[PDB]
Amino acid sequence: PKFFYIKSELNGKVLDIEGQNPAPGSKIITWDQKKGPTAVNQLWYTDQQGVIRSKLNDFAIDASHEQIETQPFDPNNPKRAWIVSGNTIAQLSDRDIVLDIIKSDKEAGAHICAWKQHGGPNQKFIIESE
Ligand SMILES: CC(=O)N[C@@H]1[C@@H](O)[C@@H](O)[C@@H](CO)O[C@H]1O
Ligand SMILES: CC(=O)N[C@@H]1[C@@H](O)[C@@H](O)[C@@H](CO)O[C@H]1O
Repeated sequence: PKFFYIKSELNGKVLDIEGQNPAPGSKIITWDQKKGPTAVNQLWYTDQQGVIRSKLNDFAIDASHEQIETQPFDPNNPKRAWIVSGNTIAQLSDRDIVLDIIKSDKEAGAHICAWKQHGGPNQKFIIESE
């Protein structure tokens, strides 16, 4: 489909599958934006259900643990269905739960959690076409 970056309003860094790792359970972190073929682990698309998937391996965003990680999409696991909702990345079944850069950590490599929406910039994202 059409690919995009999910770019933090906090620091302009983008969501990134850490180390371009194709394995389940790879952490999704913030990282400086890359362009070209190597950017595949920073590129995302929405499936037929509007659910976000990685260009790398078609994995979903998973929020089953304290930090977010990649997992194969399963439509029966509510914590693997994340959608674009304005400038937030929201849980399909609960739009008030959103992706959140933990403790507003501005450094590269920062981890992301699911948290209730509170309007802080650490929960705000710009969708940028590839
Ligand atoms: C091309 C590539 O692999 N780059 C990744 C980078 O995107 C980021 O995930 C970083 C985290 O330390 O690891 C690097 O290996
Ligand atoms: C208002 C605010 O930014 N609160 C943050 C929250 O968004 C989340 O990142 C959490 C991680 O434990 O840390 C809190 O300090």
